[PDB]
Amino acid sequence: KLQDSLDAGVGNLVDADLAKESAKLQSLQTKQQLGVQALSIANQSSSSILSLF
Amino acid sequence: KLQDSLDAGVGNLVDADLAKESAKLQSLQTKQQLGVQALSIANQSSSSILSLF
Repeated sequence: KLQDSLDAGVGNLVDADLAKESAKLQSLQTKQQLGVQALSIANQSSSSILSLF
Repeated sequence: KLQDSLDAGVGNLVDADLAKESAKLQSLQTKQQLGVQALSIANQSSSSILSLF
C-alpha cells in the first residue's frame, strides 16, 4: 500500500496536464504562422522608395 | 443471532448499490468522450485569423 501511495504522490508532483498543452499548442501554431506573415509584411517596407526616384 | 444482525446492520450502513453506479458510469464515459470532442472543437478557435492576412 505504501509503495503505491509513494508512486502516486511522485506522479502528482511532476505530471503534466496534456489537455492544456493541446490548446496551447494549437494557439501557438496559429500564432507562429501569423507572426511569419506579419514579419513578411514588415519586411517589404522601404520597397516603395524606388518609385520616388 | 445477534452477531448476524450486527453484520447485516453494518452492511446496511455502508454498502453501495452497484446498479446505480453502472448507469452513472455509462453516462460518464459518454459524457467524457463528448467533453473531449467539445474541447477539441473549442481549441480550433482563432485558427481562422490567418486567412484574414
